[PDB]
Formats: sequence, C-alpha cells, structure tokens
Amino acid sequence: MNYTETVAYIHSFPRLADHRRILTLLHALGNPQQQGRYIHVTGTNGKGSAANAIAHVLEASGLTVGLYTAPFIMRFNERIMIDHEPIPDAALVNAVAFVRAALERLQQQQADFNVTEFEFITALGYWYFRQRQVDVAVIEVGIGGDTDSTNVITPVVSVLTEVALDHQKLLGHTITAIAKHKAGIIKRGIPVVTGNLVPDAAAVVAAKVATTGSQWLRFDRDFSVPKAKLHGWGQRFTYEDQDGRISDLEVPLVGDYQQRNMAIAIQTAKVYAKQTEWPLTPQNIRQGLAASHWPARLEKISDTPLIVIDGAHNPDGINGLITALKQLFSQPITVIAGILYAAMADRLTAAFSTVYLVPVPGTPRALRLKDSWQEALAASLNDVPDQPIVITGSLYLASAVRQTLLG
Repeated sequence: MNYTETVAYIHSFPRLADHRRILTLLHALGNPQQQGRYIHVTGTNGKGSAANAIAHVLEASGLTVGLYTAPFIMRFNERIMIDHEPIPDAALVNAVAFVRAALERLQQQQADFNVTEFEFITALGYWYFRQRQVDVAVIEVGIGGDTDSTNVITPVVSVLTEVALDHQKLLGHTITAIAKHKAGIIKRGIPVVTGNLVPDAAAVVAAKVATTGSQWLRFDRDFSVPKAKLHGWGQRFTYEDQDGRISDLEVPLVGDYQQRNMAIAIQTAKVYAKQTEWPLTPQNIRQGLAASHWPARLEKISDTPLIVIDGAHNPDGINGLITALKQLFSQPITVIAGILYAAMADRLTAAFSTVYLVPVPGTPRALRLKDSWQEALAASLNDVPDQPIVITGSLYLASAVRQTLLG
C-alpha cells in the first residue's frame, strides 16, 4: 500500500469489546510494551497538554522521547511522535505493513481474530517506539484508565490530571465510578502524580494507593504554582515543591487550568528523573516549557489579521475561555462558534461584539448564523479588517481552520 491507502487501512478497523485481543497482537509483535520505559497519563481534561509538556521538558534534558497522543490536529502522523517529529510518511507505510503482516498470521491460527482501530494504532506505536529505541514513551490514555487499550504497561510514573463527568456515557454515573476507572493505571509501588481531585475521586485514589503502596504527589499539597500571570500570549509563573522553587518560568499557553497541567508536568518529569537517576535542571525545565506549544487550544495563529483558534466544547470550557478572552482583549472581537446547547452560547453573545454561529465541519447540521466558518471569517475580514477573530466551540472545527490557514 502507499501512504494514502495505509491511512485508509487504519481507519477501516472495527468496533469491538480484559486486554486479550491487543495482548494477542502485541505478543506477535514481540511484546514491545514490556521493554523500555513509560510515563502513563490520564484525566478527563488536561492529559494531552500535560503529556506534551512532560515530553518537551524531558527532550530538553537530552532524552529521546516518544509521544502518543489523540486526536491529531494537522495530519494523522502527529499521533506518533519522536522528539516532536511526526512519523514520516514512508516510515508509517512500512510500520503498517509490518503490523498488518502480523495480524494476518494471527488470523490463520484463529479464524475470527481481530482488533479495534485504537488497538491497532496503539500496538503499532508501542512497536515503533521500541524499534527506534526511545529512552521513554509518554503515553496518553484514550479514555478512562483500567480498561483502556494503552493499559498493558508498567510505567515509571502514573499521572491523573482530573476527574470530571465528560466521559460518563462510557465510564459510569458517579465521580466514584469514573475515578475507579482512572485509578486502574496506578500500579504496585509506582508513584502517582495528580491534580487536586474532587473529594469522591481523592477517596478512590487514597484507597488505591493504600493497596498499591504508591507514593502519591498531589497538586496543592505536595507541589503548587504560588505565582502566575499573563505575559504576552502566554504566562509567567513560579513552580514550588518539596525541593523549593523554580522562578519566572514561561509557557506559551493561556488559561488557569494550564498552570495545574504545567505543574503536573514539572512534578512528573522530576519524578521520572529521580526514579531513573537522570539529571534534570531548572534550565532544562525552562527550555522545555518555552516550547510547550499546544495547537488549537487557545492558540493565536496570525498577527495581522489577528486570528485565534480554540477547542473548548462545554459550558465550563466556554466559561474558562470567556474569562481568558476578557483578560487577553480589551478591544471588540469577532467570535465564530461551532458547537456539537443554548448554554455556552448565550454566554458568548452576552460577552462579545460580533458572534457568528456555524456548523462543525465533520458533523451533520442539527435543528448571526452562517453556513461555514470560512464564510464568517471572510465577512468579518471584509467588514472590519482590523478586528481580531476567535474561532471556538469544537476541537474538530479548530483543527479544520488550522489545516487551511497554516498548511
């Protein structure tokens, strides 16, 4: 297959649900998941950004780092990176061919054997990271924890950023139910770094670490961000933990939640470094954070005209954006919102000058309004060329804009 056919092959896999199928596949690929080192990252929100920064910091320190994240923003290849370089097209072709050949051998021994799409990609990623002999692979959990396709590893450190109800449809009706799923990535004697979890989620974690004997480092208990403020399109902040303070770090990320994610990232990188006796300096941490750009999440992509893209997709997500925009902009702005209810909107229209409401590009249109983001963008630029434009409401919308404007 060529590159186009290969990506198509990946997206063709079924939906079907222990880890027996993926473990069968990984066994045929020589159990790459049992070799090397891992950092395992979960949480309802912030797992991606934390994983990205952990990788940037460890890369600055001189490690070769695999990073497995979802979704992609510009191109599929981005889901599997080494030192923030997406898997090359030709390399993807050959890796797909290898895992395909393995799958096919298995289907000879057991006629109706198969795996899901996420199972296949995960297996491939574990195999590729081992082939290239990365020092460590930072692994973002797809959903939950315990039963996720990624959960076939013993990491050096586990991370639980936050527990909220966003994925309740799949993980349970209570915080306690969801927290139990996430706590499944906590392993015997392996340290766990968390956010300041809500009481029901903390109680689950407390009980888990009692059983595993894990060291638990908790945001706002064992580490914190005592100082933080806006500085350009980003934040200047101070990190504090058991060892003291790292002063006036800078990150090109806006949003209060990102302080927590970045503190979580710092504490994790430090834990990893300690557990593996690897040197990690304040300057390594400083350099890594400076590069910890996170595409399509409150990201300025053009100066003149001034264009910003964002993936906020829930009431609280929009509340957090509104307060951010208010801090970042004193002048009137255009907001282009495409969401998949009448809340999160209403809040927008009662906050900004021009609000346009559009469809999410890959979704059916369900029953001010424009037919496309492109039409809304063109209108604003024609009418008021110098008015900044923020496009929000959906990570998928934000990706489509980024592909068109930056590609």
